[PDB]
Amino acid sequence: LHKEPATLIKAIDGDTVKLMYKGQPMTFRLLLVDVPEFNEKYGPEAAAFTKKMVENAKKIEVEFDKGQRTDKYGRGLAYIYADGKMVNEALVRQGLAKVAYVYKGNNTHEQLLRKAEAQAKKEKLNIWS
Ligand SMILES: Cc1cn([C@H]2C[C@H](OP(=O)(O)O)[C@@H](COP(=O)(O)O)O2)c(=O)[nH]c1=O
Ligand SMILES: [Ca+2]
Repeated sequence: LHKEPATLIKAIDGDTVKLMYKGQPMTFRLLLVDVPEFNEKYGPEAAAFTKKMVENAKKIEVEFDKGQRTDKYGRGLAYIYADGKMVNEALVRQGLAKVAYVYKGNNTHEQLLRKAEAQAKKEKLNIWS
């Protein structure tokens, strides 16, 4: 896998962000995760977490997997990195997301996230509380 540059356009919610990629605007959906809806418990906090992570970053990178790069809604599907830290993984580690939507061909970082989820659960963090 390889990291490509992008710049924040706008935070959206816990697992979507508007990014400029190769000069075009696009909504990215975070691979391998599911966060509560804004109206559901921990939904606001998930959004606030992702927002801070991406807004504070000096450098946002996008990392496509080996399979589908766009979903049925036209959203990009990627691992997003904020100053070299993976947002997908961070949310899961904080118990602000669950591992989810694991499809074959787009699951390189599955075991990594599951490990983070194992440790979030062990600590009864956020959704595991
Ligand atoms: C994460 C992810 C979601 N999706 C689709 C599945 C869901 O379809 P349905 O809307 O038909 O349920 C939807 C969930 O996204 P949200 O969790 O952002 O709503 O996004 C993909 O197709 N690929 C993926 O890698
Ligand atoms: Ca969601």
